[PDB]
Amino acid sequence: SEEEEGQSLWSSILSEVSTRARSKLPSGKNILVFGEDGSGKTTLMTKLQGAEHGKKGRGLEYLYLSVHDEDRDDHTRCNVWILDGDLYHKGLLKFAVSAESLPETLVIFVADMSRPWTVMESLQKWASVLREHIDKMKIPPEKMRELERKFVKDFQDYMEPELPLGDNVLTHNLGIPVLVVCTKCDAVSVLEKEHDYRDEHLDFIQSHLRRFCLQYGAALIYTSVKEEKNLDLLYKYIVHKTYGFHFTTPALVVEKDAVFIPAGWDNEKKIAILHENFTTVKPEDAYEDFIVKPPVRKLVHDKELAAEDEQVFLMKQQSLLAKQ
Amino acid sequence: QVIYLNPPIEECRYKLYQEMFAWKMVVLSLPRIQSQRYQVGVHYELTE
Repeated sequence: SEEEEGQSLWSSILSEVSTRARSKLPSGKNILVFGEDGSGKTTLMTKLQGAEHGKKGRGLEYLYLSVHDEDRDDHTRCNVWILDGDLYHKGLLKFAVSAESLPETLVIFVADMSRPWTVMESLQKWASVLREHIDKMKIPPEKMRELERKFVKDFQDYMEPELPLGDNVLTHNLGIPVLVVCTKCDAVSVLEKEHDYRDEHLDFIQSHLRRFCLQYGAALIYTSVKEEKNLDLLYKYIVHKTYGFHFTTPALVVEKDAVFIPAGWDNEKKIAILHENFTTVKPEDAYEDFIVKPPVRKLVHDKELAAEDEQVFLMKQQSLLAKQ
Repeated sequence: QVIYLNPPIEECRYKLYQEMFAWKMVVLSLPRIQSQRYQVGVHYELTE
């Protein structure tokens, strides 16, 4: 008690004198990545760390996004995790997430063009899972609204790096650091050639992705594995969001390989500017209208080899002999 | 006068998670039975 107050005074003096080594990094930095299974996100995260490991352990991992705080020559990490289709492992966030981690929330997302329409659907599913996790917290909603106000201010503060809100400005209110990416765009030319991913269709896909991101209040970066597009830019954006670094390069929409529109650098009209580009299809063309579900590989169907059973053929031939 | 870790505690946690994952892979690594390997006709690849 008295010794508790004494060691507390010791700790208070320690916190006061901690200014010598203060501002080292965002304390409790831990990240996450949303999605369903088949993301192939192991390589994405490895390139994100710049490392390489094919250790695709199912469920998730405490992926150590080593945060080399080189601006102050400090260092940290970020306990990252990826999301799969393991609904049996839906309780991973129960192991993973926490109330402090709720303040320390850091989420990521990426892309894969194979089921890119379903990748939007899978993003919706992962978002639903995340919202379920958020609800499972059952935490002080006053703090929830406070962080919502802070995030709304940041979106208002999300100016062009040289006002009123939209109808659905983060309708899926993230209220947390959430990343997205239009990553893994290696077979884009193959998609246009074979899957009929038209240039108008691909632009509409990008625009609808932006629209859905804004509906969740999100931003994404185009990339591909061989491209390694915006990887340093992604790290800089991550540091700017969580670690509070200064994002340097201006966001662009010209770069097909590395389209990374900054959050708040565009608005509903900027998407509406792209929304007019839907020439051949209607401006509200469904992703399902443009989706592909090819039934490849000719799945078995080996005739179900069977005949009349023992008593079955017994009665069959018995009736046959009755006829005979 | 500024103490550190060998390695960082996050590094240790990652190593422990890797060890647990390796233990799990000790079971999971057993391939699914190649019953379709008897079947022929397509030079496809078996899934995970």
